[PDB]
Amino acid sequence: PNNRYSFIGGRTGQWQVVKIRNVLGPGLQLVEKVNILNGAVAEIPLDSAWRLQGFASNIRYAIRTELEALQAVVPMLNRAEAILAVLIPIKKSAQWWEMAQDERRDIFERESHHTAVGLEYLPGVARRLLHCRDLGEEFDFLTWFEFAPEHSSAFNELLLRMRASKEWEYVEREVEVWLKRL
Amino acid sequence: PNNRYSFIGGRTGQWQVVKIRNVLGPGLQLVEKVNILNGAVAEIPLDSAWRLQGFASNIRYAIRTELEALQAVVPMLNRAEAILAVLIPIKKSAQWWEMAQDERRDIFERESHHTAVGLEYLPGVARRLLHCRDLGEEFDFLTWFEFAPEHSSAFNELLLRMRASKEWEYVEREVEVWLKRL
Ligand code: HEM
Ligand code: HEM
Repeated sequence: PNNRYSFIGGRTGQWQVVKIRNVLGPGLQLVEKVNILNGAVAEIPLDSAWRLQGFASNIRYAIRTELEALQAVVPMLNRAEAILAVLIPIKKSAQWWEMAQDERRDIFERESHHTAVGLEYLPGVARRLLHCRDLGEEFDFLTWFEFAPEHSSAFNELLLRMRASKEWEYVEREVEVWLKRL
Repeated sequence: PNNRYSFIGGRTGQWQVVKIRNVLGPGLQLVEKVNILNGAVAEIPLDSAWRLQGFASNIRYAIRTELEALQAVVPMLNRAEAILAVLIPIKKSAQWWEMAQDERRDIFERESHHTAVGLEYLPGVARRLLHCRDLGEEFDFLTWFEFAPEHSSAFNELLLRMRASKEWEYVEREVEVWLKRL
């Protein structure tokens, strides 16, 4: 299997763009669809507005008991019912990346309860975390969420709780690409 | 700045290959020299035998007090006297990468005291850690050490201690490329 994923905003793809919300910092040009490829894409179709990419990686913060709680409720991607998705690219500040591992873990979970909060929205919400700072990309992470319409309200609630977190004080660019499965 | 480094084994470079010691698992072909480039190289050069690459990244394990101690004593790269170097590509097992963050930190420092042991030798040894599992490379890490002859015996003692640690029970491929500055 290949750990690289590419998200190309343009006129083709498996996902229709519903809405792009430019939450913080420079946004992303509106496009019609998102095409998702499991691999690297050196050059995009010239009818494409942007390309984002990241890799699936190892665990950086979650501890064993947290992983065991997640595994108990985590849903799979590509559920038939999960016709809504959101792609949320995120960039954190240089101050964050300069911090040591204990400092970042303390903000992520002991102060912000990132995993404990997210667990409350499983199994409704399926997700994929990709990393891209080490690729030299403009964002540091591509986060992906998908779910049935019955969980839209809960997901909006989750977003409000996260954006109010200490961890968010270090986010410096964020965009939401709302999607509907074709 | 560019976070990517390539190490090309072949007939050109800043470092002469003294010997290659294929410590564990498949080795690396003997070559005359190692060429180090602060950038990606798309393909292995025609007459070169291999191309290793990795990126400099954020801290994964060290805590603030450890980083303070390290940053206070580590020497700069390219000291006049640091005419010896060793490039040690390392691969860890799938069992390692499936462990959680607390499980890996506990092996890396609580059990093995990797940083505390390294610190004993670090005043005279300049180091660079690079990551490459996430690039799809055959190794997980490229580690780089350079020092004066005066520190050769001490560096071998460090290697003796590290290969006996709990951490290295998870190393599954390792090569030593011993070098001398041209
Ligand atoms: C839906 C429930 C969620 C759960 C269960 C959850 C869980 C997790 C876990 C366990 C990690 C740590 C992975 C590791 O240790 O490497 C993580 C990372 C991350 N999550 Fe969430 N998450 C959820 C929702 C969200 C949302 C809604 C966002 C964005 C608004 C988000 C953004 C991120 C980011 C940016 C990271 C990377 C943090 C870093 O490495 O600095 N998560 N998530
Ligand atoms: C010379 C003194 C040394 C010091 C001060 C030292 C220090 C460190 C530190 C602080 C890290 C963790 C960086 C982080 O938190 O991400 C690290 C990682 C690593 N070091 Fe060393 N080290 C030394 C020698 C060595 C040697 C001789 C080897 C190889 C034989 C080695 C192989 C590694 C590897 C493979 C990693 C990555 C571990 C992982 O992420 O699983 N180190 N080192």
